Amino acid sequence: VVGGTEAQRNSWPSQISLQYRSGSSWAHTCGGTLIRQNWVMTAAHCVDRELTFRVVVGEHNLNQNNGTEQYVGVQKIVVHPYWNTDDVAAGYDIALLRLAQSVTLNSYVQLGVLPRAGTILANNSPCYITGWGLTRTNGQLAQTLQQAYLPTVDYAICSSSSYWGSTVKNSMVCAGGDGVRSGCQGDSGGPLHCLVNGQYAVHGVTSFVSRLGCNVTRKPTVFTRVSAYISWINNVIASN
Ligand SMILES: [Ca+2]
Repeated sequence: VVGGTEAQRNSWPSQISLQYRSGSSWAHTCGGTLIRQNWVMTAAHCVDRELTFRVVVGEHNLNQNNGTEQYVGVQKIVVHPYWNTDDVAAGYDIALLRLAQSVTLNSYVQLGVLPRAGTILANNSPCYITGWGLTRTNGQLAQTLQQAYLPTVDYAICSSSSYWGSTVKNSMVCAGGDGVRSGCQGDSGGPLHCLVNGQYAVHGVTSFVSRLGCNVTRKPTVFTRVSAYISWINNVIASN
């Protein structure tokens, strides 16, 4: 997250760290949202590589023991069947991970609230992106979980020529674009939390930013629109 602030430890308990095995250790690669005790929602592009993945829940600082983490292997990966790694702009950037064990819920580990199917947010709706992704274009991952206030940019504006044009689809949510605050590499797969009727819900799965940079004016961060995939998500959980 570029232009973020450090999240409080218990603000975003559905946020997870998706990590891959790297030598004798583990490296953070993506975020995700815990949606069942044994299921994580993340981005399809996070799991294109043939890596060994684990999920960490109750994480805050990637570089220090927080006394709250639970570590669990990934048992099954279900990518949306229309996902094409060659074409992120087509959409379908979503995947569900079945965890090898069910995690224990507490103040640091909670299920993410998902929006009702079909829900679209008004332009300029209040949301936060969260993640341990780069803190500057071509920078380095955060140590502590970061949040940035990224108001939505509706489809009509986001898909206009000076924003993302045809690259953005109605199956996506755009947010931010102020040139200061944004997602960045390593935030992929994580939540966009938006406040609706008093409750934060996870409206986005972080998908892409401009090839030109993370915080680029009129290139808001783009997310898979969770409310477009409720039936798909339910169908996967019910059949697995
Ligand atoms: Ca930690």
